[PDB]
Amino acid sequence: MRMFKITACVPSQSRIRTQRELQNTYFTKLVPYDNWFREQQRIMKMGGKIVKVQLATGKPGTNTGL
Amino acid sequence: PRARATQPGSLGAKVFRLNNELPSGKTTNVSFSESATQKVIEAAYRQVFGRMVYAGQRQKVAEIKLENGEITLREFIRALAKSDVFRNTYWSSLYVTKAVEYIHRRLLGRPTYGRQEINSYFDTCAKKGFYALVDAIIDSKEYEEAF
Amino acid sequence: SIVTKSIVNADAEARYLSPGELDRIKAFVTSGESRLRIAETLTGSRERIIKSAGDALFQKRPDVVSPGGNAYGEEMTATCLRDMDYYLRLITYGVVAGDVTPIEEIGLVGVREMYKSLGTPVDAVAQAVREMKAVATGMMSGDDAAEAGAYFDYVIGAME
Amino acid sequence: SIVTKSIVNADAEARYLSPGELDRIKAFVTSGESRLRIAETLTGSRERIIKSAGDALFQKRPDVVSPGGNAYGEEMTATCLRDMDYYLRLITYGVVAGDVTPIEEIGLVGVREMYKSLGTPVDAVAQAVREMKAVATGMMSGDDAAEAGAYFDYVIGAME
Amino acid sequence: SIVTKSIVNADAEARYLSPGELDRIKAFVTSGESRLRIAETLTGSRERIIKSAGDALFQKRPDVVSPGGNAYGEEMTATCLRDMDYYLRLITYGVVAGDVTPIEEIGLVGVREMYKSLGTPVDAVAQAVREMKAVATGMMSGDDAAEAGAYFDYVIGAME
Amino acid sequence: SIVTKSIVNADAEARYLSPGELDRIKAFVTSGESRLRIAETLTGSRERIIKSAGDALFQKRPDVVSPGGNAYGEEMTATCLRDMDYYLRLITYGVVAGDVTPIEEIGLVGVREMYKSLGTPVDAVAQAVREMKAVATGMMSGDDAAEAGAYFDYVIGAME
Amino acid sequence: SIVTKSIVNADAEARYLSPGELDRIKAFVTSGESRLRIAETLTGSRERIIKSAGDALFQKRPDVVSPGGNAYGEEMTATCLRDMDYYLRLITYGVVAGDVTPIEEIGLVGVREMYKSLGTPVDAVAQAVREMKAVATGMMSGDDAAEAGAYFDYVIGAME
Amino acid sequence: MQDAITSVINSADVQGKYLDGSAMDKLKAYFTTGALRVRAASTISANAAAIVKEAVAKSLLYSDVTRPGGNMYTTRRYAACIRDLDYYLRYATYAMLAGDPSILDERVLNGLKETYNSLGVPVGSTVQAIQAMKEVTAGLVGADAGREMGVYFDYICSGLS
Amino acid sequence: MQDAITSVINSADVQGKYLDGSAMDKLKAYFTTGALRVRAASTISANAAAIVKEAVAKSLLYSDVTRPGGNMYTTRRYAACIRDLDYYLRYATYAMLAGDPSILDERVLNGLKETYNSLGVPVGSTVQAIQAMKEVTAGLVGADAGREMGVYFDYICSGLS
Amino acid sequence: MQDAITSVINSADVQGKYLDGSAMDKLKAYFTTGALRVRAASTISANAAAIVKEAVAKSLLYSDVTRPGGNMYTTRRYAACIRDLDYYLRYATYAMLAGDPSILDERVLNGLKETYNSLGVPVGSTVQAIQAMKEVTAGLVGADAGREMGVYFDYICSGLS
Amino acid sequence: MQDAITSVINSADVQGKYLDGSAMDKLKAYFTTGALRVRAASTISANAAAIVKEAVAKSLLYSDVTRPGGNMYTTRRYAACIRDLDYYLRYATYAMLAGDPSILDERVLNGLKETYNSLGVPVGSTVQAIQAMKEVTAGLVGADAGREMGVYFDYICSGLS
Ligand SMILES: CCC1=C(C)/C(=C/C2=NC(=C\c3[nH]c(/C=C4\NC(=O)[C@H](C)[C@H]4CC)c(C)c3CCC(=O)O)/C(CCC(=O)O)=C2C)NC1=O
Ligand SMILES: CCC1=C(C)/C(=C/C2=NC(=C\c3[nH]c(/C=C4\NC(=O)[C@H](C)[C@H]4CC)c(C)c3CCC(=O)O)/C(CCC(=O)O)=C2C)NC1=O
Ligand SMILES: CCC1=C(C)/C(=C/C2=NC(=C\c3[nH]c(/C=C4\NC(=O)[C@H](C)[C@H]4CC)c(C)c3CCC(=O)O)/C(CCC(=O)O)=C2C)NC1=O
Ligand SMILES: CCC1=C(C)/C(=C/C2=NC(=C\c3[nH]c(/C=C4\NC(=O)[C@H](C)[C@H]4CC)c(C)c3CCC(=O)O)/C(CCC(=O)O)=C2C)NC1=O
Ligand SMILES: CCC1=C(C)/C(=C/C2=NC(=C\c3[nH]c(/C=C4\NC(=O)[C@H](C)[C@H]4CC)c(C)c3CCC(=O)O)/C(CCC(=O)O)=C2C)NC1=O
Ligand SMILES: CCC1=C(C)/C(=C/C2=NC(=C\c3[nH]c(/C=C4\NC(=O)[C@H](C)[C@H]4CC)c(C)c3CCC(=O)O)/C(CCC(=O)O)=C2C)NC1=O
Ligand SMILES: CCC1=C(C)/C(=C/C2=NC(=C\c3[nH]c(/C=C4\NC(=O)[C@H](C)[C@H]4CC)c(C)c3CCC(=O)O)/C(CCC(=O)O)=C2C)NC1=O
Ligand SMILES: CCC1=C(C)/C(=C/C2=NC(=C\c3[nH]c(/C=C4\NC(=O)[C@H](C)[C@H]4CC)c(C)c3CCC(=O)O)/C(CCC(=O)O)=C2C)NC1=O
Ligand SMILES: CCC1=C(C)/C(=C/C2=NC(=C\c3[nH]c(/C=C4\NC(=O)[C@H](C)[C@H]4CC)c(C)c3CCC(=O)O)/C(CCC(=O)O)=C2C)NC1=O
Repeated sequence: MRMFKITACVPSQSRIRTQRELQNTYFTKLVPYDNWFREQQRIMKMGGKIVKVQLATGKPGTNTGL
Repeated sequence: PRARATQPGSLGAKVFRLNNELPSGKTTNVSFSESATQKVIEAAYRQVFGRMVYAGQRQKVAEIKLENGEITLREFIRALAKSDVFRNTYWSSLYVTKAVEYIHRRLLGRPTYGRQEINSYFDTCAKKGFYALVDAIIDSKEYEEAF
Repeated sequence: SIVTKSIVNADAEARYLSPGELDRIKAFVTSGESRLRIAETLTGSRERIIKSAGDALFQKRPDVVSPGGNAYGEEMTATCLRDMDYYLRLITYGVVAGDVTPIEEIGLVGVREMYKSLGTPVDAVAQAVREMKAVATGMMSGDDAAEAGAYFDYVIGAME
Repeated sequence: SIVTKSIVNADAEARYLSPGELDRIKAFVTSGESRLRIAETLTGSRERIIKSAGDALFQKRPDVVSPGGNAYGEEMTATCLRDMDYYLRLITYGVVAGDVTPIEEIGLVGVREMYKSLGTPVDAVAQAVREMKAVATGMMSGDDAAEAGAYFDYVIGAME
Repeated sequence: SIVTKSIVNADAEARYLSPGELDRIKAFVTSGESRLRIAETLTGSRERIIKSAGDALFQKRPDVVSPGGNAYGEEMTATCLRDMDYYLRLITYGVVAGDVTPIEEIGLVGVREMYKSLGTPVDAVAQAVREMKAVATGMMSGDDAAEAGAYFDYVIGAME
Repeated sequence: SIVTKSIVNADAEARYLSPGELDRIKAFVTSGESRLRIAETLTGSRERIIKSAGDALFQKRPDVVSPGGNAYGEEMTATCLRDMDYYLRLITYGVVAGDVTPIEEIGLVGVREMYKSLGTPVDAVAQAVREMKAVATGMMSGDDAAEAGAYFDYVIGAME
Repeated sequence: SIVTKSIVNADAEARYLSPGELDRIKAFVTSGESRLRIAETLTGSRERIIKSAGDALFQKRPDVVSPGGNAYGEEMTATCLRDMDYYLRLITYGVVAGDVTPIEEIGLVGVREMYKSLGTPVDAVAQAVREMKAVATGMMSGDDAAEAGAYFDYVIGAME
Repeated sequence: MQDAITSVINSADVQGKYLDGSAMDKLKAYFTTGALRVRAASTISANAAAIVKEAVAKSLLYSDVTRPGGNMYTTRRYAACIRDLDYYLRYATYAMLAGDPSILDERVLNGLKETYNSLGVPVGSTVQAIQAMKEVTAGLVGADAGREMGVYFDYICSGLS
Repeated sequence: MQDAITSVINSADVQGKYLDGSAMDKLKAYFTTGALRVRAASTISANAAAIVKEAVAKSLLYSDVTRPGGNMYTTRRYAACIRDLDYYLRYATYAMLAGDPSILDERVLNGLKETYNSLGVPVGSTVQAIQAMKEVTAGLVGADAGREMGVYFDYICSGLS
Repeated sequence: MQDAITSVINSADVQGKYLDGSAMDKLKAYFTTGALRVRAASTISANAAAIVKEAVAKSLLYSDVTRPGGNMYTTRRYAACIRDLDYYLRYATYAMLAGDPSILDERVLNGLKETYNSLGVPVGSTVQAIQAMKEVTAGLVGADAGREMGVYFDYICSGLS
Repeated sequence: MQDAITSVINSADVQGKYLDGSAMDKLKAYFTTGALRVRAASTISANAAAIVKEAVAKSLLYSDVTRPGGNMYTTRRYAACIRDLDYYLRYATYAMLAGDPSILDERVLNGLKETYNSLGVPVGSTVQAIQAMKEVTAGLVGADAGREMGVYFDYICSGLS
């Protein structure tokens, strides 16, 4: 499946809310490989630096079987 | 358009947030955290499908991945909408344009605005299919700004 | 309790506690003696309640005590009465909590799934808690019987 | 069926039928004769299947026919054998169609909700389909019994 | 293979494998010898197939071998035959897999984008795999030619 | 055009036109005379532009006119020069409108899908617009060649 | 600046920059000298502007300099003039940026929340930036006064 | 959405009866034609773009509809036309495989007339395009497979008209 | 999320016993504190904005943070600072009402450390601001409830540091 | 996600060669096992609920876990336990059908260790329950397929421990 | 995301002063570069696909990467490679227009290193491809703007290595 485990953090920039919102601004989750480019572009559009990306499952260098 | 994210109070529907992040190792028996997470999963099941799905049909793998905290609520709703029961209910019974419109009303909370918007989503349905339709609706900037 | 539920409500709505629910916590604080009396009388007569309710359940629904049924044999009937003991215990916990949430956390989440696994008919368990409700409200005074019957009613509602 | 499932699975993917799916449809098209033979075997001897399976079920689970159970009385036992007849008919449909989408899409989706609203133990229904499977696979040749027992297996698996 | 695809289908539908697709895996298991024979004959005569198909493609479409075209020169024509070698290799992999999915993973995802980068006309590649299909089905027996032509047909369908 | 784009961009934002957008519209309104002069330059000499650009294209890319290419034969070469005439007409429209929304909104959206359905190499079409740009910017003064080459540049950029 | 805003607009719309906003960036590039002159004259006479505007504000609204008001005392009036210094500094930054976005990032997000914390009346600050606007546009030539008054007008609009 | 098997089962179930000999004969007819359906579906999946472009080259090219003023004029309209014809060929292949046109009026012919009438799409020109697509694919797969393709192509043209 | 009541029920539940007399002793301790907990909570809810403004005026105002060069310089960072302080005070009031700091460990101090390291927020200034807010609320609502707020503010500081 | 076939194709693909005779030998080994793999998979799919209930009745029922004080006490934890066991059995059946434990390393044992440490789940009781389930399915479906299920259950236990 | 203008405004803002003459000097430097920056950006936007195809034809094509055994073997990996190169060129054009490499450090080199380690992408081949693309765009758009693209491509390589 090649599931990525990302530990990214999302910034504030504007529209200060009085909700708690710890879970948006700092988080560690896992996303699939095929939409990992799209999700990384979401974190880039937000403007928050990503800390660590790991591959939770699957192997590099596999041409078949994913 | 700055106030897409502002929720209506007492004049529209209630908005469910997953803000508590269900966090526990060595959890208390009378922990209030799992019960509110069950409330949010309940809410996602009846906003995506409309109703509470029948007992053999609900996805326990995505519920388990949400309650363990590896996937977000957006990816959980994506895994609910890309399921077989959703596509056999709403996408396989209907016309393709009516399916685009009803899936847009389910996942974005509003009907479509015009023709470009429908010529762009049904093109994603054209070259790639229903899975990329759900992927393109969940991708859209109105989804990220609204929810 | 009512305080944890008011706190998670004020947390999700991201505000302080309203004076309405402050008055609710204060009224709960003053009604602590009445709920202590109800839970006291229930913890007193738990064996008599369980014996009369189990015999009333077996008189009403004999399928569970029949051969081929679930609760067949000495140990199976004893485990049936043990499950009724657990449910009356959670009833007392929710009675003293002022809320149904410890009954939810301990014994209401997956009872349909686990009783699908064991083979227990869940409607028979709903009848058992119905008989426990009828007997316990027969023991109490009518106002306190209404309070305990609210929690018993919630348990049989979450059953069936 | 097989053709519906292949068409839908290629249909979501916005592609035509892959050649492997096409030889799947071709192999099902060739095996349709043996499927129709199993269907005639199941159809022609439905009386003995329902009768012997009801006999072995009530021998195995006597509490549901004892007073207190669901299928107690003349008309209740007749409705019980009617429900078993319904499930044998869906077994025949699933045998012909080559897949379990007739069985699931007719009589297995809300089976838990329906039999909970009727007050029926679903494990005893699984035992009814188990005895139907025993009588039916006692009635055929080896590969025919395996191919029919696949769908009987799906029904008992979808019960629990 | 067919087993990975049936497993990801049973995974997304969150159930066990149906006896229909268990019978599909069993039929695939028994037809392993026929697909081994097809892939054996294709791996035997790959050079003759490639030479006749490349000369038939250059006879049909001379734009690629013309000056200014893509495959102009010794090394460019050799790389054209190398790409036909890769596609016949993936054809043999999909023939022995029973499914078109290794052909999809290795050589069908971004062929339009990469041939948009190199300047290769993709319809010429579709004509090349068409000539390889015609020659390989001319070599095989008609039933095995139908099986290999299913995978060849899938490749030219995903091309154009 | 410029006015359409400014109106729409203020229209989504639920605001009026900002003064910077207003002097943008004012500067485009003043430069419309030079835009109309470039349009008359491109319109009056379309025969020599299409002829010389087709000559230089078929000199540069001879495989598309060789047997095997798309534009082989009398009527196919006439249709090729007609497609070049279409693109020069859209260039004139984009020169007058001050923006590329005529060019994009008429003849650049599904250009890849159309020329893939016709079997046409799109790089050779980009070379056709390149030779049209060479002949057209060889026909004007410096700033006029830059302003027309902006739209020619957009067409070749939207090809690849 | 205008370039960051055009870039985030082309990013959210996932396309390249339109030639309209390329012409917008080019016109901004050519008008750099005029905005340099405006910011030069504002950075020249900042003390005179602040002194006349602060005395005009204290003449207009005496509640802030009264006892019990916010800006009472030497240090409080000096901090009031310091806040006017920060706002004129951000005015010069936005004047040289061609956009109001650095004024937004540095001093417009939470001014209502922080001035609710300090106790500063925000409408008095809007009057202060109004007097700074009137004095600075009294100093400038009328076209450059219109440009600087656009940014001053934006600041008092985001205030009240 | 139902094939010949599911429609036979639905008729026998709405009756409440078991599968009698006429249903067995209908299913035997489908199980004899299914291999031909499979091979024709593979042959049609081979040449999707070729059948579509030959249908446009027969009917719609060099007519008024590709000229200015026509509804197939622009590149957007040309791409959407190729997209619509690919839809018609794909769903005709699906209805050929199922042996029942229920998918066609469930998922093609549902709101297609009102969509084409709201857009201004000519229905006669697209009916001629589908007829030329039918003629090309019947030249491709043979006589009887072309006939069992053309029955669903005629179903699409009848529901469109 | 647990009260004093829910933690008592939870502890009696893990070992598996019923309610003993010592549990009733803890419950009556919670109630006799809880009446004044309610009145202190109403007083804090009435005066939260003045409490926060006195806390920042005590410690953070004339330092380098509210000055340039600090993490509290811009109005964005000032508004985020006031919001952080309001959230500390609100969650301290919730922990005071529940009689258990499990909410502070559950919702406040969950990932607050690492985002405070990653954004570069000074921990020491925040701790000083919270302690200033602590004796501001102690002088406001009284002595015993001042101690109540004191151990929960100290719980927030210990989870922060 | 790889079969025996996909792992053979993958190994022949990394080094870059075509199919050799030893690959065909592994493929025929997979097929001659795969027929009985299918029949054992149908038998396990038929009797999964009885297998899981016999596994928990063998090992977990009259211990401290299903008793109070254990991690299997409440009905929430019991339902989660039965669901965990059902998932172990289902993924073992998938690994038995594919002939490769890559699915168990891919989907089961990916992050199961750390959540089992973090929730406080006992590893030893789970391993005992899986081994009890192993000889339950061995006595059900037979000897050779019992060994097949045995190495995949042992793969799950080795990834767990 | 900052320009030369926004970085000048930011630097004058951290220390707290107004615009000085040296800031105006940097601003006029940015403008007199920015006119030719615009023309070079239009030239790069016109010819991006040819630039990328010449870059891969220069360095990556007849090596082991585009061959089997490399990370550029399959069409999936080739399409990902061309997309990675297109993104490097596009972000280099953005950094050339802004006059500041903060966008490359912000959006490109944020987590690109660790995913390039984790997927096994060769850093050296990517650096060679970017440098080949650098002198391809230098020979295309000219000398001074070639140097402009050169320091931003070198910024991408230094963040990559
Ligand atoms: C319910 C529990 C909870 C807390 C507490 C919480 C805090 C929190 N504080 C933040 C920022 C912040 N917090 C501070 C804090 C301070 N100012 C200082 O310099 C002092 C040291 C301290 C004032 C007392 C500052 C300055 C920022 C913004 C820094 C930046 O991102 O620009 C952010 C990043 C998003 C934002 O801009 O607000 C979060 C999520 N989130 C939560 O869910
Ligand atoms: C506090 C929440 C809670 C619940 C609900 C609970 C139920 C529970 N019921 C059990 C057994 C049982 N429960 C029953 C009960 C019934 N079957 C009948 O015939 C009667 C109608 C019905 C009684 C109302 C029977 C017969 C068994 C034994 C089942 C068996 O051994 O197969 C067991 C197995 C033995 C053990 O580990 O103590 C548990 C855990 N445990 C809990 O901690
Ligand atoms: C084709 C799919 C399908 C099913 C399964 C179905 C079941 C079904 N079973 C019913 C009753 C019933 N079914 C049973 C059956 C059983 N009770 C037992 O103890 C035995 C274990 C078991 C049968 C062996 C009984 C006793 C009733 C009567 C319930 C009552 O009278 O309250 C009824 C209500 C009366 C009626 O209209 O028939 C329905 C609709 N209907 C359907 O359309
Ligand atoms: C298994 C999946 C797979 C595919 C499809 C593949 C294609 C592929 N085709 C290539 C070249 C090429 N392929 C062609 C082929 C053609 N142009 C023509 O004129 C002919 C019509 C057409 C032949 C059918 C040509 C001419 C080149 C060289 C292009 C160049 O050097 O510019 C190269 C560059 C050399 C190398 O690194 O080996 C690759 C990687 N590689 C793969 O691993
Ligand atoms: C205004 C926007 C617009 C465009 C671009 C357009 C193109 C267009 N080009 C066509 C054909 C064509 N266009 C070409 C052109 C070329 N082939 C080459 O080799 C050269 C590289 C290139 C021209 C220099 C050729 C050869 C055909 C005939 C294709 C065929 O007959 O199969 C056709 C089909 C026949 C027709 O109705 O004209 C259309 C609709 N239509 C439009 O409305
Ligand atoms: C660039 C964005 C920006 C703004 C807006 C800003 C405001 C700001 N205003 C302050 C004080 C103040 N500002 C005022 C201003 C006013 N009260 C009045 O009476 C007048 C009507 C009004 C003047 C327009 C006063 C009186 C204080 C001192 C408040 C106190 O000490 O309690 C302080 C505290 C001292 C310091 O750390 O410098 C800050 C940070 N700082 C910034 O960095
Ligand atoms: C899957 C079932 C289904 C179908 C069939 C369908 C058709 C459909 N065809 C459309 C347009 C179109 N369809 C055509 C097709 C034609 N016009 C002609 O002149 C030719 C005769 C004919 C082609 C053979 C054209 C040219 C347009 C574009 C109209 C325009 O852009 O103004 C549109 C307008 C929106 C858009 O292009 O993307 C829809 C919704 N939608 C569906 O959901
Ligand atoms: C497909 C692979 C896969 C697995 C296996 C998986 C397991 C998994 N097991 C969990 C819990 C659990 N698993 C157990 C397990 C057990 N009961 C015991 O005490 C024994 C040691 C063992 C019974 C055999 C228990 C008790 C919990 C719940 C503990 C709690 O959170 O309250 C949870 C937390 C969410 C939940 O409550 O279910 C996950 C995600 N998730 C996956 O995606
Ligand atoms: C906007 C900044 C940005 C960048 C650059 C970015 C890159 C990026 N490159 C990726 C893969 C890749 N990048 C390459 C790169 C190369 N091919 C080679 O071998 C060479 C060394 C190099 C070609 C120049 C390859 C081969 C992969 C796919 C490897 C795989 O996952 O199979 C992936 C994983 C998802 C995917 O398959 O695309 C990301 C997210 N994401 C971003 O958000």
